[PDB]
Amino acid sequence: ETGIIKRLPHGAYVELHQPLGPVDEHGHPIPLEYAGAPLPKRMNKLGSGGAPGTGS
Amino acid sequence: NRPNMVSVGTIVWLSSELMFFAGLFAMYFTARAQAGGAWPPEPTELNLALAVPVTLVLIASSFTCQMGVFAAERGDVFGLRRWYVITFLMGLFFVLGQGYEYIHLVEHGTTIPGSAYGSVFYLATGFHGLHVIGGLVAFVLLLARTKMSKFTPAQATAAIVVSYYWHFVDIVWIALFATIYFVR
Amino acid sequence: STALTHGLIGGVPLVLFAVLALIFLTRKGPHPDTYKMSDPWTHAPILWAAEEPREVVIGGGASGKW
Amino acid sequence: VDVEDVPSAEWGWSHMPIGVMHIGGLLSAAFLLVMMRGNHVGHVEDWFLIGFAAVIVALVGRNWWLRRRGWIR
Amino acid sequence: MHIEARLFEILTAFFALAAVVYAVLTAMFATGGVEWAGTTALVLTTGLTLITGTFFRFVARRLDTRPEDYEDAEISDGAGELGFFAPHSWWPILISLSFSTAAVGAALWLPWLIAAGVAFVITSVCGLVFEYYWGPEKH
Amino acid sequence: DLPYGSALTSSGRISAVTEPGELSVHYPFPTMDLVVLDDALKYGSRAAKARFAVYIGPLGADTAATAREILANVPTPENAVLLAVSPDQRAIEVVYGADVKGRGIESAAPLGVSAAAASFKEGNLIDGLISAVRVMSAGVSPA
Amino acid sequence: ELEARRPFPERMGPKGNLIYKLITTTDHKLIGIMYCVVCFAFFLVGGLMALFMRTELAMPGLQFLSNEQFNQLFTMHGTVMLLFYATPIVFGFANLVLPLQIGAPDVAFPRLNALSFWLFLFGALIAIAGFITPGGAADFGWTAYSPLTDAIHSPGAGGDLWIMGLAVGGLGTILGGVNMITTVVCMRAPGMTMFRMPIFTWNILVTSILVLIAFPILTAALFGLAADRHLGAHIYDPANGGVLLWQHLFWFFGHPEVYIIALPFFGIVSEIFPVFSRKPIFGYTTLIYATLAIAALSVAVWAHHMYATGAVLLPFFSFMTFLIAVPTGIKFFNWIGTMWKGQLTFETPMLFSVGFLITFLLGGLSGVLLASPPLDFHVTDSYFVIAHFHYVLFGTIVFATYAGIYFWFPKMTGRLLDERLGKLHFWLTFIGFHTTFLVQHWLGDEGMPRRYADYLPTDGFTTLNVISTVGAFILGVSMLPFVWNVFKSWRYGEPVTVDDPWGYGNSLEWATSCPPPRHNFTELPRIRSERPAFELHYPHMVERMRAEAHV
Ligand code: HEA
Ligand code: HEA
Ligand SMILES: CCCCCCCCCCCCCC(=O)O[C@H](COC(=O)CCCCCCCCCCC)COP(=O)(O)O
Ligand SMILES: CCCCCCCCCCCCC
Ligand SMILES: CCCCCCCCCCCCC
Ligand SMILES: [Ca+2]
Ligand SMILES: [Cu+2]
Ligand SMILES: [Mg+2]
Repeated sequence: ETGIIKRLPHGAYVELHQPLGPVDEHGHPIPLEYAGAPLPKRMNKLGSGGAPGTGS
Repeated sequence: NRPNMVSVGTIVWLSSELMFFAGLFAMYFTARAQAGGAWPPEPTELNLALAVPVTLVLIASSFTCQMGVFAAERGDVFGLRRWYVITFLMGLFFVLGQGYEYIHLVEHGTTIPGSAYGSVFYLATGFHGLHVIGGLVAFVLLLARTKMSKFTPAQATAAIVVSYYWHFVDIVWIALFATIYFVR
Repeated sequence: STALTHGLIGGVPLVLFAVLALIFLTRKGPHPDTYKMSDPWTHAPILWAAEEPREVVIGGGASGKW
Repeated sequence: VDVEDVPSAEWGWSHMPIGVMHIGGLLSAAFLLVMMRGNHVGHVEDWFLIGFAAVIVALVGRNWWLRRRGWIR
Repeated sequence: MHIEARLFEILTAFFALAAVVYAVLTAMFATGGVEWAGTTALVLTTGLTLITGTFFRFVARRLDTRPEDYEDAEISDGAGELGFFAPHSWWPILISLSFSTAAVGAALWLPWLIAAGVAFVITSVCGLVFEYYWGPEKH
Repeated sequence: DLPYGSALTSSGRISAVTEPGELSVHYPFPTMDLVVLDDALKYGSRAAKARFAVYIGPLGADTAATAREILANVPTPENAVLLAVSPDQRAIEVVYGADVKGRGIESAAPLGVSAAAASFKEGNLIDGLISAVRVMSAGVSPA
Repeated sequence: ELEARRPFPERMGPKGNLIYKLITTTDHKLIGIMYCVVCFAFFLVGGLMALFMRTELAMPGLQFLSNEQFNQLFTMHGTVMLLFYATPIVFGFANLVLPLQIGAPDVAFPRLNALSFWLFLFGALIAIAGFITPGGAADFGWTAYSPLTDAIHSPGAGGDLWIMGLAVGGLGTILGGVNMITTVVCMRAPGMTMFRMPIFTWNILVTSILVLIAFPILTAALFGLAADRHLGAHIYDPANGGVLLWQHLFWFFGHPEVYIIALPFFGIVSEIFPVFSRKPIFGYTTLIYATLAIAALSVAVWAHHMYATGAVLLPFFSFMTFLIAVPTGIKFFNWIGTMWKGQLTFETPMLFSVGFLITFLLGGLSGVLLASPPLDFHVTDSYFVIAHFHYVLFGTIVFATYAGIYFWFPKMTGRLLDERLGKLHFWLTFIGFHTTFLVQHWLGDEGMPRRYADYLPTDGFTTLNVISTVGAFILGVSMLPFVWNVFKSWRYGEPVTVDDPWGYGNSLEWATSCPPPRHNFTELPRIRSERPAFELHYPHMVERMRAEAHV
């Protein structure tokens, strides 16, 4: 869950999701199988925040 | 095209924070009306040779804080950091200056249990000093966030709302400084 | 007195609770009456299916009559 | 247990027998009741022991009755 | 958003009138002169509505009519991303626990517990502020 | 064609209303009996990994060809087992998809027919459905 | 057209469906539910305190309580009801429907919203934790008059925990008020103008403004009291003028605080009356002006609680206090006008709202009696005062609270509470409340002061005290049917498959499923008035409402 809320033209409120794997033709991600490893829950931990800028 | 939600939330809270200082102001005025003619009474001797330079430093910190806002609105994270570091240093100097005033006032017999004037003076100025310390913490926390991710508009919003609190703190001190050191 | 005071405090709320419960809890609720076999099935057709497992060639079936 | 109740049922110990928790709860309440035997002269603590033991017994009985009738599994 | 500050300006005028009237009415034919506690509260109560109203007045005249400020806007006019809203966070309960620890220390006057509470609050507040800004681990 | 107080929304959903003090479901069965059947359906399907369905209404004149059409409405009909009951027709039609073939439904489906019929003679509709679902689900393997 | 359904909806979620959500949720719907359960637990806790006092006051002489314990009881009983039940449940109803009412997907600050709940839960626990200390909890009354609260006169740690517990909870209330102002200003749906919002949304926004004025000054006063008790300061020293200094600040907080828990419940019945009358709210525009006038007037009438001190300007506060009765009277005429020439069915949400009108009026009529200093000179600090704020709080924070609970339970749960059990609960509550509080008008007038642990057999107060004790225990047993209804109807209640279980809802929450999805809306309708859901469900009535709107 990226935390970004979007209003559809007909008034629907949906939250943008970041898939961790392949997606469908409709856009919904393919469900993944648990592998005993921790799963990301924050977009900033996936590198969405970028870097401030090289320098002092 | 829309109002800044964080700015509205900060301004709304800043207005409520003023009522907290209203209670402290009421205590000072209530004790002043019961002074009987001596306000401040002996042996309290306020000196403006230190309060005035300390007050001027806090006022000058607002200008450099505003300069950081201009850099933040310009997208220059490095300009924002330079001005906010300078603002933090002068804000720290204000705390040290107030504490140095506190030490000499205590040595001369002006303390919280010592007199009614000491109670209102230290509560009013001390709680403001706590607000200054909280503002210095906000500067450090915001500047630490500047090294974590790229300079985004939401990050620039956080810089602006922090300056709102700093401007509120500076304006409150001017009311406190004029009411205590001039309207005796 | 003292026995009357404790009797009213402990007795009236329980008596009032029983009287008011008999008035209201004995009434018929909005729930429909259980269907009876002797009566015709006048209700709309009902299709019930389980949600598990979470998400047309037939493989066979059977007949029956009671 | 099924994966519908405990998603990681096949990854570790995920089931504890209900008899262990039921008998443990009954022994839990019994130990609270036997602690009224002592040198203490007050009875405020005794009523606290009685209340906690009664609550534990009521919870155990409710769980057992609901599992017996089949409302919970 | 012209209605929102008109609400605060209306409150501002009444609070200013009450603060002025109370101060004058307590200055005359009232024992002890001006009653400072109520006068100070009323004067700065006007300040609360004045700051919020003035800010809303400046924001309103900058931006044009919003879809929720239109008298005949369509639902499709609001299409687009609204903003960032946190999906989940256990930091808020830690902040309250940190603040409650300091309050208990202040209630019983335990300076060590107060110091621990203040340190806990700072760490808890830092976690909330940095929660959605921490980068990936670097190894 | 929509009922009173019902509207078609911009997303295609139907926004319906009910009069105050009235019910939106109103099945002619006790609430607790419905819970038992739902538990039998939910846990019976879980134990066999096949969606169990129950139908109560008419079945045309040749019940067997109506059940067949009805099973197309069940989600994942290929892995579904439907029990159709027609009080007015006094019959019991049971249909299952191709994915259930060879998993033991052939032995269990007549047993579910017999279990439902026995309780129906006593005037118990919900009890008959519960009994039929339980025996059929116990005889179907998750294979 | 055969659509598969379950025979019954799922009773409860699987194992682990709630515990991690409770400590990590940012959803206002779950948080609002979390505010109702905890506030209803505190209401039960505080009610037990009143039962202990009321049992003790049944007979002359101290049968089982001491003077100290009784003094601790009404202090904590009042603190729990006013600050731990009434004030938070204002934000309890706010998180339930206000984002739905304005067509918003979430509150402005979801994490700050969650912080308020925990600040409020741990702050309340700190103050209540005084009862486990050997000395006991606070015993100086919820007013905490000075210098009775000074360390000389209140040296125990129970008072200190009371001060610090209030400060923590007050911070959460301030943050909640900040959240609600921002949410109304910035999260409105397209086409939802300021003068199209529901009255409940208007009441909450105006109430949140009152919070920002009242609660910070209370926090400032409490910190000054803490300085006196721990640092030996002279803030509230009588020689320094601190007797009236504490009273002025505390009542500048307190009287705006009782409309923080009045106006939102005025909005709740304002939502319920149009639905069950099949008519639009009467004087929608004027009700907003009445609410604004009530909020503005409540800030400058604080000293009518200090008539007997002989240190306040009587004509100023007496006149402005009389002015408040005018907008409050306007609200009655709008509520009656809404019910006038309608089609009333009197369901449980409507039945509780009607009880509010009957109960609130008598307490209100006692208010104008108290607003005159000459009459207050005899009835202040007596049980007549106790009768005023009990008739006038009970109507708002109990009758309207129960009306809102019954009204919005299908919306937030998808299940309907039993009406037969609800009618029993309402009548038990009504009869018990009136029985226990009607005779207290006579007791205060006869000469029985408030906050007395004991009286004498020759005082002539025994008969009326016994009658009040009988009624109070009816209020205690009135609690069981509602708790049973909530416990049973939350898993086995009648399923709700429609958007509006009450048929004629007007606000936007009735235009979505029961319960609403995570983001509250899968679509939004065209907003053209203050009844968007009624227009959506009854398009043919759109022409009629515009034509018949004016008499
Ligand atoms: C604000 C809301 C509110 C509510 C709802 C109430 C509720 C009640 N109060 Fe009030 N009260 C105040 C607000 C309120 N109170 C305030 C502000 C004061 C000021 C005190 C002061 O001076 O400081 C006050 C003080 C006060 C007095 C004055 C006492 C004195 O001065 O000596 C009295 C007199 O009887 C009273 C009685 C009652 C009774 C009988 C109820 C009935 O509601 C109680 C019945 C309700 C119950 C909930 C019973 C509980 C039943 C159970 C079955 C509980 C079981 C629970 C467990 C076992 C965990 N309270
Ligand atoms: C829900 C909370 C609540 C509300 C809404 C009110 C509303 C009012 N209250 Fe107050 N009050 C309290 C809570 C509340 N109060 C509490 C808790 C205390 C004591 C605190 C303590 O000591 O612990 C208190 C005490 C208190 C005092 C001090 C008593 C004393 O201690 O001596 C006074 C005196 O002025 C007062 C007056 C009023 C008036 C005039 C209103 C008005 O708002 C009511 C007006 C309503 C009507 C008048 C009915 C509608 C009008 C009409 C239909 C038109 C009729 C017109 C006329 C009759 C002219 N109340
Ligand atoms: C207290 C130090 C004051 C120093 C004077 C100058 C003021 C500006 C300092 C800027 C620091 C930048 C650090 C940074 O970017 O690190 C960032 C991380 O910092 C932190 O997480 C903690 C920062 C310190 C927390 C402060 C808590 C207590 C505050 C006390 C206030 C008195 C960089 O993270 P990164 O690994 O690069 O993503
Ligand atoms: C539901 C109305 C209850 C009314 C209770 C008041 C009764 C007063 C009786 C007084 C008797 C004096 C001897
Ligand atoms: C607005 C004032 C209401 C007064 C109600 C009085 C109740 C009747 C008590 C009768 C006692 C007779 C001894
Ligand atoms: Ca007695
Ligand atoms: Cu008042
Ligand atoms: Mg008095």
